[PDB]
Amino acid sequence: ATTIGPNTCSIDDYKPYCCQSMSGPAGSPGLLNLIPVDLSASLGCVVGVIGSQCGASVKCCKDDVTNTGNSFLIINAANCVA
Repeated sequence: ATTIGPNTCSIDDYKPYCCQSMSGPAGSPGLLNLIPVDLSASLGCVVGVIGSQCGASVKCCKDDVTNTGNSFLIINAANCVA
């Protein structure tokens, strides 16, 4: 599995994120948009804990998330490298 380390993509102070970048884990089908809706880009990943194993693609993203925003750290996708 993809073991996320502190030196994954140590360019700037980049936050590692692990998510499935083949398409996206939507979930139970409902009233969803066929096109990702955001002012920038809808990135749905979680921060890669160093030493933790994420069975998904790990990327590095620099952005400012609000804690009261979503039930997870949604990425603004402002500065993302994959």
